Amino acid sequence: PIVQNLQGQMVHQCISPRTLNAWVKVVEEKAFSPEVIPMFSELSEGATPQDLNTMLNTVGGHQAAMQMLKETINEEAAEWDRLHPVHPIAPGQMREPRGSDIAGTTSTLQEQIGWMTHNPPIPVGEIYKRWIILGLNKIVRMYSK
Amino acid sequence: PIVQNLQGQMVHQAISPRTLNAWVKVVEEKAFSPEVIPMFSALSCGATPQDLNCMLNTVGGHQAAMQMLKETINEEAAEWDRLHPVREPRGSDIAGTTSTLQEQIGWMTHNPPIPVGEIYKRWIILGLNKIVRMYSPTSILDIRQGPKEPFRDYVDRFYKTLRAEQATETLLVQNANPDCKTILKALGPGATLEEMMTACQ
Amino acid sequence: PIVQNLQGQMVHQAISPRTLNAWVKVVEEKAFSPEVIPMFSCLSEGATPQDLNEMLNTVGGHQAAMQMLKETINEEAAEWDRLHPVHAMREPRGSDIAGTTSTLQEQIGWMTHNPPIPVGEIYKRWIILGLNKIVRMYSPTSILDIRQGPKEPFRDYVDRFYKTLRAEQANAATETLLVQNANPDCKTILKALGPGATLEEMMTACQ
Repeated sequence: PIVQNLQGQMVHQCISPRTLNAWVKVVEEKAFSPEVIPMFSELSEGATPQDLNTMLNTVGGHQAAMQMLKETINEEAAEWDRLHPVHPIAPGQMREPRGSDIAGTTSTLQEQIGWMTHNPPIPVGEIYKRWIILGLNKIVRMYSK
Repeated sequence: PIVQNLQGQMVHQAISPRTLNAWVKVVEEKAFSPEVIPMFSALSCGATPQDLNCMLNTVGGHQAAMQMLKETINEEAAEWDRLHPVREPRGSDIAGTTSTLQEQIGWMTHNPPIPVGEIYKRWIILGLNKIVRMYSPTSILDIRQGPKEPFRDYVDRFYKTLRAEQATETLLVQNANPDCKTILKALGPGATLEEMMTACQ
Repeated sequence: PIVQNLQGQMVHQAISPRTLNAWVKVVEEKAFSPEVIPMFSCLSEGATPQDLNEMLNTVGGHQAAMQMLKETINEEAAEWDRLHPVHAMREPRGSDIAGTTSTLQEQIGWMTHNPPIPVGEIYKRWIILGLNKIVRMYSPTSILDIRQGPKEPFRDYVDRFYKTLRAEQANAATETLLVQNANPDCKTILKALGPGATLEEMMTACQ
């Protein structure tokens, strides 16, 4: 995740083993009960796209659900590109992120941190987490009998 | 776990006991389930070759898998030297076998940086991939929906298996049971998984 | 360990209760299984000789094994003396590197000198040498007694074989023995694969 250092600057921090373990256990134990979603939102505070992918990829079972989630992410990525096309200039500001950059597939960790910690910040972690939550909502609804 | 937020020099934080134990436990508990790969890649965030070796060397059980891993690491080290005949890091330096911690820090924090930690992690993951494929209990060809199996459960087994062989959804539809297959054929290509799971619910 | 206190004082750290408890737990739970050696080597990363001694003293048993480690370090301490005369801050003797006759401040001085005299890393090497000897000693089974069972999957036998091998050792010979010790059917297959086969290929063939 991104965190504030002792001098109040935005820096990258490794996802803790407590965070990693908590998420894996939630998913295993709650399955796709509704309470999965708020837990995800708590666990992923300040997460980069890479961190969000870590969380999704670490889930072992429920591969039907995870495949649905990947489809929803792809849909949201496509919609992003349609609505926010990329505008050869970098004076200290970066490129415009495309859908696949927000999903962490075609962006580097360094680029994600650059976007997230910019002034003004380009919230790629929050945007990706929105897409993920959209997907999880669908899964929760489907799995409700 | 490396950071430079120290003072005079970069601070390699000795990899935490929590991290080391979590990795050992994952391997012991999960056999070589595909989720081990992301887990490793996350537990080793920014880690130096020394830290990676620590993780691998602490693994009490499953020595057969590790040796395979050792073979794959050696293969990749040899390939590195063949492509980069060379201080500049050699294959065994990237694997942490013939490099010192200080040399590793020097390369990782150099300008331009030589990310020896990330290169080594990549090689390890290459080896883990091979192991995961080995340890896949079922072929994709043997996943067919049972006459009384809910489609959700069949899809779960199907994609678990597919993940294991680290291709087409046409097989997913072809191996479904007669009723559900009939409906999936009618939905066409470009039906989403949500729509397919809804249709056979 | 080393840190830069205030302006940059080069002072000795603590060793964390979490580290010490994890180490104590490994030792109590895993006896002297070979994996304990890398684990020690990682838990003691950057340790001063005093820290290393603290870790070793906090063990909670295993008799004179430590004493065996003590013997090995004395031999190396004598070897250090042979190799380190009064050359052409002071020069470290064997007992200085082992933390018996050196002060914490001298240890820090050597470790933080330019050029640095890595007394912590040299002592750690000697400790590992002793632990390796212990592990080989505590090995309950000979490599020659790992034989694949009549109904045992090849993968399980290879797991047993390399576990034992690690203990016994800390090579062509070994892979030749691995094939020799397999059961009749899988041995037939392995012999059929020909020379130069990797362990991956051997495991695949008998799967």
